[PDB]
Amino acid sequence: PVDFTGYWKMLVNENFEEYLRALDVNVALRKIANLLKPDKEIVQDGDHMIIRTLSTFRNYIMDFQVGKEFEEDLTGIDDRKCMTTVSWDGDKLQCVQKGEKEGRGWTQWIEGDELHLEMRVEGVVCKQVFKKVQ
Ligand SMILES: CC1=C(/C=C/C(C)=C/C=C/C(C)=C/CO)C(C)(C)CCC1
Repeated sequence: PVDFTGYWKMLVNENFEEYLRALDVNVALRKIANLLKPDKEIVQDGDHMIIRTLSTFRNYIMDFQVGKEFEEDLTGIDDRKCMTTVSWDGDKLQCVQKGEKEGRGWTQWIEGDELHLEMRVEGVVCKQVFKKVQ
């Protein structure tokens, strides 16, 4: 497939508040989250991927094998646990996070020189777009 490795800076973040509200994040944390601009630092070797979502407040780290289900600990976000699987769909990554909230997951892909991420939960869609600094 494709190599997502890079330090990607956020350009776009649409509907993040609604996405966090659907995860039951409290108003205090939503307030500070509202002014963050999380970046993505990704290192990949084939199906082995580390995706670090980096902000000045808190980071969220994923470390997984594409195609292999794992127990995802969402401490720092909503502090839930999911049965999560990230899969290749051509050159896109499709993530399903099974657990309390229905329809939770995300899709990540590169379009030209932009990293696109669509995060989903209970019918809410949050759109994020990132670019490396040339
Ligand atoms: C609310 C909240 C945050 C949410 C991070 C999320 C929702 C990351 C999702 C990452 C994905 C889907 C990576 C695969 O690209 C972070 C922890 C930044 C700071 C503390 C507040």
